Amino acid sequence: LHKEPATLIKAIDGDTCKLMYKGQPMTFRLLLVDTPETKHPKKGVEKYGPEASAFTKKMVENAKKIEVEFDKGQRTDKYGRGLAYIYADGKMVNEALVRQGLAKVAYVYKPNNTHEQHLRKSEAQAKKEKLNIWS
Ligand SMILES: Cc1cn([C@H]2C[C@H](OP(=O)(O)O)[C@@H](COP(=O)(O)O)O2)c(=O)[nH]c1=O
Ligand SMILES: [Ca+2]
Repeated sequence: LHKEPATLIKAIDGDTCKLMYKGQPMTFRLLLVDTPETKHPKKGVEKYGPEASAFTKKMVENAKKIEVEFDKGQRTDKYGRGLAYIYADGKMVNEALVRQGLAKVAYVYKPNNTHEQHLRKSEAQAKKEKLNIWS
């Protein structure tokens, strides 16, 4: 996998944001995780949703460098959102949320699963430490 620079346009919620990639604005959705809903009426404002959103926002807003890393399978989902592992100053946002108990490992679609085990070990840690979602 190769990391590529991007520029933050707007953080939307815990796992979706708009970035300027390859000269064009695109909304991105973090690979392999799921932060709680704060938008969709069918799900309503789920618990920790606002929190996951605050965590992500702070993280990407205060970063000097943002990089996107596509996996080896498809690069966009059915809604046209880019699918990637996002890094804020070298720290993977996907992992950070999981480790904090603000996201669950989900939507594991082969072959876009290169970092699955890494994210799972962090989630098991958040779980045993009964953090947020796991409390
Ligand atoms: C992370 C991810 C999301 N999705 C889809 C599944 C879900 O679609 P449905 O709308 O059909 O449930 C939705 C989950 O993202 P959200 O958490 O943003 O809803 O996006 C994929 O298609 N593949 C992925 O790798
Ligand atoms: Ca979500």
